[PDB]
Amino acid sequence: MVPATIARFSQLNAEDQLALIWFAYLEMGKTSMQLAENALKEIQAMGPLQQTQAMCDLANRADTPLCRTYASWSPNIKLGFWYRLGELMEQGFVAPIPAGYQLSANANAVLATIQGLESGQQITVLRNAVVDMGFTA
Ligand SMILES: CC1=C(/C=C/C(C)=C/C=C/C(C)=C/C=C/C=C(C)/C=C/C=C(C)/C=C/C2=C(C)C(=O)CCC2(C)C)C(C)(C)CCC1=O
Repeated sequence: MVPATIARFSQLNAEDQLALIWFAYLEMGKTSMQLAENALKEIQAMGPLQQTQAMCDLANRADTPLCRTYASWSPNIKLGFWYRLGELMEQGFVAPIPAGYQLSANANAVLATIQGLESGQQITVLRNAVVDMGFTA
């Protein structure tokens, strides 16, 4: 199911992908950054609208300096980066998702599948979910 889940995730639109990994992040709680630390500080320094745009840019695979930087990182550093962004959003340092937002049926189906996998399999899916975000020419 891991390759199938990765494949389906890759078909979701950017909004669904980004929403899914947010809710995946929140679920983990119920259970070092190498050269990415600076990028996190850059995002913390942006205003709320620009922070949201930055994260949307990554999921949309837009051509921006942050997206090019992101693309150069290892898979585990990309994961750690998103984890830290999640923490920062929870803490109020980075703009939160829209209030009252509901995960689409399509995204929910994928999230439900992920939650049924073994923990290692879940991380494999999430690692592959974020590895091709940002920009490659
Ligand atoms: C604007 C806007 C939105 C906004 C959406 C937004 C802003 C969404 C933001 C979503 C974010 C910030 C999601 C973060 C997810 C992080 C995960 C799952 C991390 C996993 C890490 C792992 C497994 C780490 C593992 C590891 C650790 C810890 C190590 O330390 C090393 C080991 C290892 C590698 C195994 C919406 C899309 C909702 C609506 C539309 C709309 O307009």
